[PDB]
Amino acid sequence: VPLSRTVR
Amino acid sequence: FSLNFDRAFLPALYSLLFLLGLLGNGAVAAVLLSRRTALSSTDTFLLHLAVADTLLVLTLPLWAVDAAVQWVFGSGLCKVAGALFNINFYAGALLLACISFDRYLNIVHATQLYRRGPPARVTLTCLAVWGLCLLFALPDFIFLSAHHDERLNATHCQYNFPQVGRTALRVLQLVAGFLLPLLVMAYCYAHILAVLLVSRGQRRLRAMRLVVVVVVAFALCWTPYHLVVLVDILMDLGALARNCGRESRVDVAKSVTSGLGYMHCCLNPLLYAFVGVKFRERMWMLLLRL
Amino acid sequence: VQLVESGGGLVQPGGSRKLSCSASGFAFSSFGMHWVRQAPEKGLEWVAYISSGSGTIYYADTVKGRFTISRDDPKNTLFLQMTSLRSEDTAMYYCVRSIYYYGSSPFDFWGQGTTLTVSSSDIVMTQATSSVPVTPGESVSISCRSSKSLLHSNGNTYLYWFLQRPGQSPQLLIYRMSNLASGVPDRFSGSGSGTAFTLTISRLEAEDVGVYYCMQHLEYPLTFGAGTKLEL
Amino acid sequence: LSAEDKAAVERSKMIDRNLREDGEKAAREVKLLLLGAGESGKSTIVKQMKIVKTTGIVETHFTFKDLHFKMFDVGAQRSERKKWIHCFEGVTAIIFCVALSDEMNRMHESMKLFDSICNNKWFTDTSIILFLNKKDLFEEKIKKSPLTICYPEYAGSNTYEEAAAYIQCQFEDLNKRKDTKEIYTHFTCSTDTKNVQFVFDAVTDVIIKNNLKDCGLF
Amino acid sequence: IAQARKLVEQLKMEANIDRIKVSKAAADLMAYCEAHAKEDPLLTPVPASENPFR
Amino acid sequence: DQLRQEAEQLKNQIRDARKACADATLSQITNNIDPVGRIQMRTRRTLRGHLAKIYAMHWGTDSRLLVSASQDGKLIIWDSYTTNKVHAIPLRSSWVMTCAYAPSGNYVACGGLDNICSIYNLKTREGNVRVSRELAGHTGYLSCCRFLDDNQIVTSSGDTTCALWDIETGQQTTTFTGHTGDVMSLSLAPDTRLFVSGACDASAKLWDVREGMCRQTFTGHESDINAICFFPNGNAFATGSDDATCRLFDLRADQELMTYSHDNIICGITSVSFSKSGRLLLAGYDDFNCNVWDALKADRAGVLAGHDNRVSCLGVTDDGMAVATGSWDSFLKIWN
Ligand SMILES: CC(C)CCC[C@@H](C)[C@H]1CC[C@H]2[C@@H]3CC=C4C[C@@H](O)CC[C@]4(C)[C@H]3CC[C@]12C
Repeated sequence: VPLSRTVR
Repeated sequence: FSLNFDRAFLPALYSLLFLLGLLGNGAVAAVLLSRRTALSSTDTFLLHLAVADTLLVLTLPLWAVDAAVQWVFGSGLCKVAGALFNINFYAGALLLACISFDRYLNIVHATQLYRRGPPARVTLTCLAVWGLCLLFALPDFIFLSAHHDERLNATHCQYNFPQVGRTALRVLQLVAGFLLPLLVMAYCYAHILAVLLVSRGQRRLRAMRLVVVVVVAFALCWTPYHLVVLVDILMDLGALARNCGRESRVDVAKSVTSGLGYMHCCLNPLLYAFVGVKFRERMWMLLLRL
Repeated sequence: VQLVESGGGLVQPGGSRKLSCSASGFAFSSFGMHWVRQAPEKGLEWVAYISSGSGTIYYADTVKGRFTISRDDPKNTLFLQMTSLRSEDTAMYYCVRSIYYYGSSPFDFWGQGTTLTVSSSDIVMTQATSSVPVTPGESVSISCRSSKSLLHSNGNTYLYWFLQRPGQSPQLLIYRMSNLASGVPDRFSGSGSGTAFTLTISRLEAEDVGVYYCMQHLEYPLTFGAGTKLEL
Repeated sequence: LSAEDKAAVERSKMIDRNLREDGEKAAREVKLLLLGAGESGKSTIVKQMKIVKTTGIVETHFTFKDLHFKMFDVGAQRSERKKWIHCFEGVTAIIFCVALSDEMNRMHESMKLFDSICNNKWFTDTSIILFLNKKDLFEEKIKKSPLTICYPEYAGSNTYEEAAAYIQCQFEDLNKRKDTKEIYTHFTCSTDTKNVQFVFDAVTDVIIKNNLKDCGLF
Repeated sequence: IAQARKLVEQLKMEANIDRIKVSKAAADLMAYCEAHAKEDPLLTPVPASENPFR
Repeated sequence: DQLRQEAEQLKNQIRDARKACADATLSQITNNIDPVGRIQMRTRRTLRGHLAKIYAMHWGTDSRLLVSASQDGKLIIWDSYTTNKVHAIPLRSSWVMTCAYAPSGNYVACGGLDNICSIYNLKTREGNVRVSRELAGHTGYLSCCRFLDDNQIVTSSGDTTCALWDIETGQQTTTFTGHTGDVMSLSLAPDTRLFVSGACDASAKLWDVREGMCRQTFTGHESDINAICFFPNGNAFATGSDDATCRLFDLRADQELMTYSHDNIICGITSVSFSKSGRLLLAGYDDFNCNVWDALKADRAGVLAGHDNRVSCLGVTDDGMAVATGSWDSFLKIWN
């Protein structure tokens, strides 16, 4: 939930 | 843009969430635990919810530090922190649902539960909820590890497993942790409101106000993040071309909505415990001792 | 108050049997129950124990695995099921009651015993003397010795003195080495220290003859040791 | 550590389990404290129950809709009321019986007793169920003699309905803590089960309010 | 009315007690308190070796 | 009439006679002695298991076992050294406000709003406690019952009378009358020859067990007396009442000796007990804690706090090793 996805 | 917004937002907001959540859910835990004797079902559920919230906003700083620059905590710490955060989130949702169901039992079926109430259903329900939480959070242990998407440093905590599984996990999180609390709370509190409105009294008005406030607060606070995560997980698939700026705006929205969610979690015990007269009297009695 | 046992008789080796102990006249649910065995022309030997409410069950080492003790509270009965009976199980079995709290007197009442014949232990208590020729006008001293200090850290010494009259079942004379049992004449007395204990009879009568046994209750194996005989 | 003290601990644990079971069984009962002034209609109310050595307290056991009710009658104590009233601090409700047909100002004494009981420092958050007995005799008396003899401060006619309502409100307004506790008022009727149904309804409402206070709400 | 006679008789009987000076009773109480001062575990706590409660 | 004036004159003569013996005061005599230090007592054991208000308690003669009575219809016998429940007797009537332990330990007694004193036999061949006797004849609630010699028992009730029974026959051997209000407590002399009863009329009476005769009457309180306790010497006693004051009287001087009161205390006293040497005075109040007074200096030596409700029962062991206190929060605490 706090991951702050590394997407792009 | 998304990285700069994250670095500007997450640290300070997460530190504020740290301090406020620990303060609230430590005060509630101290008040409830000291006079552990003669604890009602709602009090036990509130204690477990306070413990879960404490653990969640205590592990949150471990990624507040991460979001700034880098990560040197290792794969094992990433696994442990992620899985325990997932456990705490699912525990909060399911414990709110259980509190709603217990209030429904106590108010609607007052006589039957008075004369036919099981003596150990509370512990069984709490253990089942926690076990279910571990069950939902185990894939984070067994699948996620520290990744190495390193064009230039980074590589903090992200998963290393295909996109289909990411969509499945996001769908599961949404479905359970939103639909189950939403439906259970809505049904139980609607029946509670009907029963109270049929009856006549003086504290019934306070009961309706508190029930409406609780339902509205939970729904409004957890609507945005689940809505945006559903939007992203359904939208990246085939809904639109997924242009460049969308990723930045949706990441900023996810960050702020997660912040709103954590704000709801830390606001939980003020809305649940401190409003009751019994809890306030118990807290005053404990404070007079010291 | 009475305990009546049944189920004895002749059994072929390697068979099975079940002894029943029916209790009348007391609250059966509050008493732990012991099964004890006495071989023909030999001393007593502890066999099994079941607590109140069937909480803890203890067996003797020589009978572990093939014996099973159980209790039925609504019917007020105690079962001992023996399987794979051997040639050293031929004896007479006693059903003993014992209740444990502060100041209680366990092993107070004994059953009548049933004779079962088969066709075809860290603490050792020793009674050096076997038989004492005694006249019915003097005082007797019977000595018991232990391989371990029976005194515990709470100040309680766990030694029990029992008397078995000829043709009857043993009765508790003294419990915890100093306290006289209920309905026992004051002429009996007990004393001792740690590992050496003594039972004193001031003046014997026709009812003071028989075999005297000294049991321990510190470690649960509950050894007995051969008794001392008083006659004439 | 323990040689046969373990067996004593096991016995203590069994006793603890028995005590817990007995307490749980006793917590599923409704305890009602029955009070009145000079045994005015108490026997008539008692006789509606459905199912000799001690003359200090009276026990009454009955069951309605499978719910178990216990009523304690302390009308033969004759001692100081403040010396034993605190024993009944945890009763679910107080059933107060008042005879409508009431002279040595018996109604005034009933009102004084009601005021003393309702405002007691022990009986806060405890509901009172009021039973106005003997309505037919009250009707006959008010038809024969005006209520003004007992109540010269009355500014109404001699009809039964308005006089009964006036008595009801002058009994209900003696409760100073109008918010904390409620008073359920009923007129005793010759019907067999109506009184029991009213008592059951009042007890159900009291249980609902207690659960509301205990389950965190309010 | 006989209760008045009973009360008068009781008071008359009570008025025949050999009283003792308050100083003497005070001295006796002080002497008893001082004599048994060493035998009071509450006044003088005992070492934990022989204290039954821990 | 012709006798009321005589009674008033007799009362005046009594007052004048008892005034002439008050040459000095105990405080002005004992202010030359060393004050006792700040008495700090620690809770060694907490006995849980009662599910309602604990209304009375009593120590055994061996000072190891105690008996406690609760309003949930339970008598519990605790082994205080290990906090083990030796016995749990269920009472017929849940309304019990007193309990007693026999000096020999064979019997216990209970009583309450049912006006009946139940005597239970502990040592039975059947292995369970059975009610040996049910003494009846009082017309009021039992307030205090004390065993005398394991065969006779003294009881007090709200019918303003005390009684001395015979257990084998169940009949009142003697009846003590003379109190005006309800008798709230009694305490036997150490030699079990006399006893003192405090009533709701703010008066204490010294009864002689033989002949059923009253020796002396002590007044001075302003409210009903709730507790009483003999001095260990047997020549004095102390009474607590609802006016938040303790009074120490002496039998020989036949008048008041000391008063223990504080400006910060306004709540009444529910229980009073002495110490082994008589130097300390334990008093339980309604402000949820107990106070340890210096019986010879009338100053507070200590405060025992830790109970969440009114302290209802209080006792001191025969050897003075510990103090047991029980309140309305269903908890007993041992202090050392
Ligand atoms: C990855 C690591 C952190 C494992 C996660 C498991 C932790 C976070 C969970 C699993 C089961 C949980 C416990 C279950 C039950 C109780 C009893 C309650 O009265 C206090 C909280 C407490 C003690 C919980 C604390 C948190 C807990 C220990």
